[PDB]
Amino acid sequence: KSTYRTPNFDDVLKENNDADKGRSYAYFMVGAMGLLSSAGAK
Amino acid sequence: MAFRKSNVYLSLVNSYIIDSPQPSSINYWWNMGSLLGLCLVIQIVTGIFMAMHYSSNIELAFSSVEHIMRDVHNGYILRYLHANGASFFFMVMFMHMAKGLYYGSYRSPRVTLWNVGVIIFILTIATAFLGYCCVYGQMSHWGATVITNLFSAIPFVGNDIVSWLWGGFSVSNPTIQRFFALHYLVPFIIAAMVIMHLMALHIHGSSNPLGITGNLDRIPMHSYFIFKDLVTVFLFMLILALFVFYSPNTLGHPDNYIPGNPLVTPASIVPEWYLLPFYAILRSIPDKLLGVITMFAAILVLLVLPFTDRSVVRGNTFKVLSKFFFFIFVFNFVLLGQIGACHVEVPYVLMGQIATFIYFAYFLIIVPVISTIENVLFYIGRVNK
Amino acid sequence: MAFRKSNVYLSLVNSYIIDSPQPSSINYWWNMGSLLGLCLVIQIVTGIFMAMHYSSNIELAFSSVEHIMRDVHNGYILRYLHANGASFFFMVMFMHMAKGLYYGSYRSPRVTLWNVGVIIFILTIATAFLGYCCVYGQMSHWGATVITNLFSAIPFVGNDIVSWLWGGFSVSNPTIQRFFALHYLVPFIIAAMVIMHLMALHIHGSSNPLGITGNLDRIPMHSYFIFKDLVTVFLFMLILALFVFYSPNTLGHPDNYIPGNPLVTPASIVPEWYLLPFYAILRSIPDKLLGVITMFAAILVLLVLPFTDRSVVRGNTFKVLSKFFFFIFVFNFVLLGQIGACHVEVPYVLMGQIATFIYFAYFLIIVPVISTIENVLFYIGRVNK
Amino acid sequence: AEPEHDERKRLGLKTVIILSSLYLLSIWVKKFKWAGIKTRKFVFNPPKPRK
Amino acid sequence: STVETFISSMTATADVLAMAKVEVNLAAIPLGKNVVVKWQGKPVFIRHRTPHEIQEANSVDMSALKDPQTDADRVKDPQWLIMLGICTHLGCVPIGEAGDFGGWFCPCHGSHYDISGRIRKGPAPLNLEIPAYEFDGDKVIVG
Amino acid sequence: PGPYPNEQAARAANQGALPPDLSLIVKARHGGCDYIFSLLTGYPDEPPAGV
Amino acid sequence: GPPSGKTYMGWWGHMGGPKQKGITSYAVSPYAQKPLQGIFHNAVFNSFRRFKSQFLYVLIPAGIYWYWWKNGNEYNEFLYSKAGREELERVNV
Amino acid sequence: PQSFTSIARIGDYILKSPVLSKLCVPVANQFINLAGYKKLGLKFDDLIAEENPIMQTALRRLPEDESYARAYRIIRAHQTELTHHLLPRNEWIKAQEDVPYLLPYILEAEAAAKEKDELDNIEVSK
Amino acid sequence: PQSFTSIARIGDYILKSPVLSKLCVPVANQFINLAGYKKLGLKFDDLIAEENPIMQTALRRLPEDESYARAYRIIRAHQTELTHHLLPRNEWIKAQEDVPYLLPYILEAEAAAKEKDELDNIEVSK
Ligand SMILES: CCCCCCCCCCCCCCCCCC(=O)O[C@@H](COC(=O)CCCCCCCCCCCCCCC)COP(=O)(O)OC[C@H](O)CO
Ligand code: HEM
Ligand code: HEM
Ligand code: HEM
Ligand code: HEM
Ligand code: HEM
Ligand SMILES: COc1c(O)c(C)c(C/C=C(\C)CC/C=C(\C)CC/C=C(/C)CC/C=C(\C)CC/C=C(\C)CCC=C(C)C)c(O)c1OC
Ligand SMILES: COc1c(O)c(C)c(C/C=C(\C)CC/C=C(\C)CC/C=C(\C)CC/C=C(\C)CC/C=C(/C)CCC=C(C)C)c(O)c1OC
Ligand code: FES
Repeated sequence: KSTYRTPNFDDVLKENNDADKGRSYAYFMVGAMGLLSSAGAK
Repeated sequence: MAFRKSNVYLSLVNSYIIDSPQPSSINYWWNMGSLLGLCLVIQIVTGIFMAMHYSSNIELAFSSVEHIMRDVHNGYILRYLHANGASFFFMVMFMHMAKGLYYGSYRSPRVTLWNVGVIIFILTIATAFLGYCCVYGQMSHWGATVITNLFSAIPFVGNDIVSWLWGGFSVSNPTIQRFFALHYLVPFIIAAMVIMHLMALHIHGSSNPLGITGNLDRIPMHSYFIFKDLVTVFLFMLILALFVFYSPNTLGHPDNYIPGNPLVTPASIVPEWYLLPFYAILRSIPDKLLGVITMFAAILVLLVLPFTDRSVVRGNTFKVLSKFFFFIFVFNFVLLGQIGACHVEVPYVLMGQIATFIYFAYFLIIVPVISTIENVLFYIGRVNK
Repeated sequence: MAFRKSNVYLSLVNSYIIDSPQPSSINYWWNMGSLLGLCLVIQIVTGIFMAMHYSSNIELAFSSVEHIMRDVHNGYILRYLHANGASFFFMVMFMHMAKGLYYGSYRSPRVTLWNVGVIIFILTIATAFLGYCCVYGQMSHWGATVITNLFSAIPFVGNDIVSWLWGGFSVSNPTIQRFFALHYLVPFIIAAMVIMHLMALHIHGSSNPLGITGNLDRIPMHSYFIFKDLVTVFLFMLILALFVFYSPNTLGHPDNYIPGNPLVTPASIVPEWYLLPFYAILRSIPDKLLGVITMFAAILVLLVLPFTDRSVVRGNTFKVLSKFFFFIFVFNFVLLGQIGACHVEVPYVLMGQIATFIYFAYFLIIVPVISTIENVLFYIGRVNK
Repeated sequence: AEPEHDERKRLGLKTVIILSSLYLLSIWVKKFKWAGIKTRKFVFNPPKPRK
Repeated sequence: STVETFISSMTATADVLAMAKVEVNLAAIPLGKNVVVKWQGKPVFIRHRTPHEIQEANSVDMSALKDPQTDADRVKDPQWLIMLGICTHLGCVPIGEAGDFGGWFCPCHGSHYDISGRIRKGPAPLNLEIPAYEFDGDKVIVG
Repeated sequence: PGPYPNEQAARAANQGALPPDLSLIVKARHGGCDYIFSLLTGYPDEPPAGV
Repeated sequence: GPPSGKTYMGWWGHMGGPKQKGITSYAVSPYAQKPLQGIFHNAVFNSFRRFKSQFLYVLIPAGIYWYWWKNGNEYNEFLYSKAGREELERVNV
Repeated sequence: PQSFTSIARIGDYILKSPVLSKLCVPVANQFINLAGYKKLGLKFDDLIAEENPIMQTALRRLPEDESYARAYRIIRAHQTELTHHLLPRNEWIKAQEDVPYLLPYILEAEAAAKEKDELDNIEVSK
Repeated sequence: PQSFTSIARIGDYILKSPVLSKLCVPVANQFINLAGYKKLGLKFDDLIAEENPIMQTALRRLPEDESYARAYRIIRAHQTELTHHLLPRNEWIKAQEDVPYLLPYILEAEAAAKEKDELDNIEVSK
């Protein structure tokens, strides 16, 4: 096998969307994390 | 040269925080050292607040501590944070030393770092005692007098040096005032020497749990290790909150809470939990000056620990006898602490002396010989021709 | 490579202290900065040694310095050296700023140095005013009240910040405790920013009296400029010792050696000599917040000087009349301070506005027109067609 | 001996709640942004024999 | 010279260099109770030794003690035990009326002292200090 | 306040030692809340035989 | 700026490690993954496997020193109980 | 930090007028030779600053002889100022010796920089 | 730090002694294959420290193939340990594949450096 034959990654891949689904979730959670950190610091 | 790295002030942060090539095999043991540094600076800042709201005169020292305890908003929290932070500081220092010793990080690349750390420990145990003196209870000044009598064991002079250090044959305002001032000052030397420690670290890099070269792969510390540090310090802060709020005065001993009265000592007098093994090493050897020098030898043996381990393979993960004896060593250390906690009678003295003997014999003898056996076994087993 | 440059601490010491390609036309003015740094260091050391035997209590503050004078060995030395060193630090600091201004040290490669220096100036305005407020003498309470009530004119917030500063709704134990705490702490901030200042300078290097490039001939710092620094600091130590030992009541004012009692006090209340330039200007424009905003203007004019003048030739040594106007300004500065020393009355009150107007006018309107005129005169003189 | 037990316990409950939330949050984010580095795979192809 | 001046400024001042004096009455001390009085920065033992305890104090074998010290040397009155509250062992005063010897029990240690205060076991190769005092009639001035 | 002026009237009337300040006795001894209860409850009216 | 001292590791581009060729990596964005795809399998199977692997070097010294401490405790308790007037005198000699 | 082109414009405006030139040229000469830099023996095209990029672009194009003479004069000035003295009345530079040599490089380089700055931010030309 | 020549001397002493070698070789190989580095796909030479200058000299003489294989093994070990996993019995180093490919260079370099430092500080005594 050469470099072009990419090894399988199906074990961790998810639904074939690759869109704002994960992005919005992650951004919203980090926004909440900033909320909690700011509240604690204040 | 972008703005982050072209500007010298931002370039200094860039080389340390924004971008620094740590290896990718780091366990959860190095963020423990970063946690050590951060809890150290937390102790410094709460000490600054205390010094802002503290008075050191004998007529008001206990008055000041009870006023900051009771008659000020968010006051008792400061004292509880001081106690728990000191306890966690020594616990994390012991964990840092154990990680350094087990993974073979005292070897040639960072010997200078090892001595810097050793002297940090040598003087921070001193500053911990000095802070313990500042309480001025029925046992704090008591242990302070104990340590002064210990230091009075210098040969060829006994009176002039102890009188100069202890401010005369009595205790008055200058003695406690200078003790508080020096407990305030020594942590600044801690900070400077820690700056030196980090400089040496950044110059020489970091080791790996595998005990092998780490230059093959590296990753920036920011955006990868900053959040690991954040999660480990969040765990530490949760634990500290549990021990500061629900059960604040548990790690400490219920003896400090007595007004200044060096008349009748309490029935139970023991050192703080981070000093019991050294009290044991003092108690074992039946001599005063020789006991002091053997305490200092036990403290400083880490200096002679390098260039004594002739194991060719760095670390202790792949060697079984060495790590077995290392676990024997750490359990001997905890046993020494536990036996120092209790009183001195038969048959505790015999096994305490045996424990000190196996401690020093471990360091000075067993690791060289078992490491030589490990190397010769490594050579013989592989070669079958 | 030699071991002196090999060891990291030794390499840093060599590259920052022992070896430094300083210019070959350095006069005593440049050694004045190192002299001031040494004065700052000795001031910190003597202050630390003073506070060790000091009590932070409100009623035991004046009593503390009294006890130092009358009971502790060589008590007078520490406080006299502290006060005279502070005054000399401020005078040499004015000298350093003037030397930087006259020789055109504010050009493009040193704008960061100018900014950090002016920030040090801003903080240094109050780091000793609050130290004087600490002593609680017969005008110290007045100075504390002035500084705590200058900020009350801010709209929609006039009571919350002054209440935070007061530690309550008036002047009590929290005020003096906070004053002592900050007067102790913020010199460490001075240390931080002066480390930054030296870092920037060592990155960019010093300048020349001529105003041309100094990258032609250089000599190492050690064994060449160490001797100049040594002779300058010897002269400074000689004069400082002579004043402190022979004329104690020369630099300081005999007003603070009286316990705080707003019952009987003379009308000869005037701040320390180094406040007068930034004190007479405050009494010119007759409003409350106007004084604060014009202090802001008088401390920002030192910042607006970069990219304000149009002198393509660095410095004032080789300009026909600009040095004359600089001398006009320095004498106006001295006269403004001296007239601020005098009380308000005709025509001194009338002199205040004109003195402030000239003080600001040199900064604002004089420099650009004089620089443009000088440049065009050079251009017409050099060429014939 | 301790005239702050009620206030101490209330503040401690709030603190343990907020730190538990922050700790779980940090767990998720660390497992998130380390996912791209904890799964990368290496393949070794021996080079051609010519220095 | 500068270092010496700074050190002398740091060292003990005038007021601490003055020693305090106190007098303790021996009439009210119970026979079976221990009285400890502070003198000039350190405590001082005042115990009414029983006649039986005097015999035990003066009948201690010298070979078992690293420092030879008899009962008559450390005190003038056999009945009254007047000793400074210091422990050259570490510095912490042994607990009274405890120990295997029937004397004192050093709390930081657990080592047992005799009724005469001499060292028995431990890293202390030196006996406890002996102060100086004078009699004045019905009282003793510890100083 | 207290009946004694500062401390003098205490040691004179106690027929022995001094009364420790109760403001901190809760933490002045090992155990804690139950320690004082046990100390004030468990003592019999008659000492053990032979003592 | 003079060059620093000779050290095996340096900055990006000059790690100092051996020159290598033939190594190929394969990363993929964390956005196109399940961040906790295998947390349970890890925390059960791998945790138990690591515990079993380390179960041959840790518990033995703890057990032997626990026995030593317990034996000392039993000796201490037995000495000061119905033996202190006849057995404790012949051990303090 | 002031542009050379504006100074050149003012000079061109003032010199060509007969009355202004005949009234202000000798006073300019006496100011410039009372300034002090001619006293030490330095050409006027060396006193200006050398840290802005315009100067760096300018004397990077300077011929070898001028650069060598500039270096010699600079080091001699440094040594003389360190010595606290003045050169003798034989090795100075006269009025004719102080010929402007660094002007055209400044003019060209600064014109190029100005057109760069005013052309990068050009508008749509409504 | 421990000279490899002494290790070779002790090894040859053991290997030709019948009874002691027969007693100590089975426990030796059992210790080797219980050490655990075999599972991680590590050869022994990849484990010994490579910091002090003599080891660097030994490394610099390795043929490129061995250095490439060593780099790959280090990288794979780092990646495998990062996930706390172990690849199944396919990458496991076989019993006889753990041959020292780096011993001869180490021995030669040890001998050369030792005799160099011995003859450098030498006396002319008979
Ligand atoms: C009865 C106790 C209840 C406690 C409830 C609060 C804590 C909940 C913790 C999360 C739910 C439990 C899930 C099952 C155990 C997970 C353990 C584990 O290993 O999972 C991850 C653990 O996640 C962490 O990062 C944990 C950091 C541990 C910090 C140091 C150890 C401290 C003790 C941890 C357990 C106790 C925590 C609470 C203590 C009060 C994976 O480790 P990693 O993210 O470092 O990845 C390594 C590798 O990929 C393995 O897959
Ligand atoms: C890492 C450094 C430090 C450690 C380990 C440490 C440790 C301690 C300890 C164990 C105590 C006893 C308090 C208790 O038992 O309740 C104490 C008290 C004290 N410390 Fe520190 N300390 C440190 C730094 C500081 C600093 C920087 C200050 C600055 C002023 C300071 C000021 C005090 C004060 C004022 C007290 C007495 C207040 C009290 O009793 O509540 N300490 N310290
Ligand atoms: C007490 C204050 C200390 C601080 C803030 C500190 C900080 C650090 C830091 C940041 C590191 C880099 C790895 C990590 O983050 O843990 C480190 C590593 C190290 N420290 Fe410390 N340290 C301290 C004390 C000590 C002491 C007392 C020793 C003495 C035994 C020591 C020995 C080491 C060693 C051997 C390493 C090597 C770890 C690696 O391989 O990178 N340190 N320390
Ligand atoms: C380097 C910056 C400092 C300056 C300019 C300064 C200035 C002064 C002045 C002027 C006085 C007496 C007020 C008067 O006579 O006019 C004073 C007093 C004093 N200073 Fe400072 N000081 C500085 C730093 C420090 C530091 C670092 C300490 C550290 C402990 C300190 C401690 C004291 C003490 C104890 C006094 C005695 C009177 C008082 O309580 O204010 N000073 N300082
Ligand atoms: C009072 C605290 C200060 C300290 C300790 C300090 C320290 C120093 C030092 C050590 C130097 C090196 C002198 C030389 O190059 O030989 C220096 C130079 C300089 N400082 Fe400061 N400085 C201070 C305040 C200031 C202030 C307020 C400014 C003005 C805003 C300033 C502006 C400069 C300049 C322009 C130079 C360069 C002088 C030259 O190259 O000709 N400094 N300073
Ligand atoms: C009214 C009920 C009383 C209560 C609740 C009480 C409570 C206590 C407590 C808690 C202690 C310390 C216990 C410990 O060691 O932790 C104590 C000791 C003491 N009490 Fe009381 N007490 C009471 C009555 C008295 C009375 C009437 C006297 C006599 C006037 C007295 C004199 C003393 C003395 C002298 C001590 C110290 C004993 C020692 O130092 O050996 N008490 N008491
Ligand atoms: C090995 O890889 C690394 C690594 O390379 C680095 C650099 C770090 C970073 C190192 C640290 C975070 C530890 C460094 C520790 C310090 C710098 C201690 C700081 C000490 C101080 C005393 C802080 C100084 C701050 C002050 C003096 C200001 C405090 C004063 C205040 C707030 C005054 C308050 C008063 C008022 C009125 C507001 C790591 O954590 C790390 O591991 C991942
Ligand atoms: C760039 O070229 C340079 C240049 O290289 C240098 C070095 C200087 C000189 C600069 C300085 C002298 C400033 C440096 C000053 C500091 C860095 C201050 C730092 C010092 C402290 C913060 C305090 C010092 C701390 C101690 C002395 C600790 C000891 C004190 C005590 C109280 C402990 C002793 C007590 C007992 C009981 C032993 C220049 O001026 C300069 O420009 C020409
Ligand atoms: S301190 Fe005296 S026996 Fe322990």
